[PDB]
Amino acid sequence: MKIGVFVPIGNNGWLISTHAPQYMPTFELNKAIVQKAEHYHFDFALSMIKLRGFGGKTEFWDHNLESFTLMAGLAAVTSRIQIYATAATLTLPPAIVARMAATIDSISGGRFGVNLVTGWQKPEYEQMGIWPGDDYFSRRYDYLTEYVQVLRDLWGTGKSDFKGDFFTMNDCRVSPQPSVPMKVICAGQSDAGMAFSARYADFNFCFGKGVNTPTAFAPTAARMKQAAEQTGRDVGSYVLFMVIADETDDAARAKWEHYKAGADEEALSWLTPTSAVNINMGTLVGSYASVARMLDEVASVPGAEGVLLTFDDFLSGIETFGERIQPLMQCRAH
Ligand SMILES: Cc1cc2nc3c(=O)[nH]c(=O)nc-3n(C[C@H](O)[C@H](O)[C@H](O)COP(=O)(O)O)c2cc1C
Ligand SMILES: O=c1[nH]ccc(=S)[nH]1
Repeated sequence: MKIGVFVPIGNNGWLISTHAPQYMPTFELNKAIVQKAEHYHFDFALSMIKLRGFGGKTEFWDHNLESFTLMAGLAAVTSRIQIYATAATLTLPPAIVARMAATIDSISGGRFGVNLVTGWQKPEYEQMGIWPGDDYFSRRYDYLTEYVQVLRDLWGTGKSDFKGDFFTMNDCRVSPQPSVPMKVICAGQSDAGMAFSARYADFNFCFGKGVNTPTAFAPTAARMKQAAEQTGRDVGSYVLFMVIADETDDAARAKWEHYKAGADEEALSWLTPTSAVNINMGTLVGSYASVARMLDEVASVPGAEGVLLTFDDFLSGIETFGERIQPLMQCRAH
């Protein structure tokens, strides 16, 4: 099974809590995180893009770096880990994404890929006057279909004459083309989203589910595998979990409870047994060996090819993962 790190490009990472570690996302922190992940043979690092926050006491995701320039800087200080940036497709023309991807292909020596998202959060786009309207919910995947067709032409041949409802290319040129076949990843959960991924993505990100119910997402991965049969392409699922690990199960549970006890309800109001403290994320809470075991269970779910991990504390969570959890995982014996 592959393991990636979801890098905190947003302040406080994925915990919405006065008792959680408090930190701004800086280049240097993301650098320390990704270089530590790489030291422990993490397979990839991904940042999201988040153009508007949720406020409250912790000003949750009010402070966010931009994904392509962050990952270009991280590519320059790494040498093995795969690097993925997220394009919010409403905000960047496809030929710019195509040339940015070529550029980070160059920085990284072929280690770069792109996570394509339609955008769902209307205010992220409305705030800058670029929301298409409420037709967009229904048409997101049509737009994204034309978008990726333009990227495919440009990465494949260096040119595109594509013409659709949303784009008009007139002998559009992008060169250099990527040194390696450019990976596209998607995080579709809907039927349309999974059918998008089945056609154009290398893999699909889905949400892990429950607290300490590691195989609860299985039906989502089942649907994604069914979507992939429709195109004959091999598009596995990567599953997002938060790991809250410690020396014993009791100690990890005490941390989790402590985090939930500091919940920042004001920030939580703007947004809207799993907790909203981490956006109801799939959470694995346990001793190092309990977490290793639960992650081994994820690896056995049909369709599951990797996990994307957040931590309560990235610097020491990556360290304990690599020192205490990973060496116990069957799916990492390679
Ligand atoms: C791992 C992961 C990363 C995501 N990153 C982003 C992001 O950077 N920006 C964003 O607007 N949405 C992001 N999303 C939300 C999805 O792109 C998506 O809209 C949502 O999962 C619902 O699926 P649908 O688009 O099929 O309705 C992410 C989802 C997952 C699972
Ligand atoms: O659930 C989520 N995790 C990270 C980013 C976004 S937008 N949503």
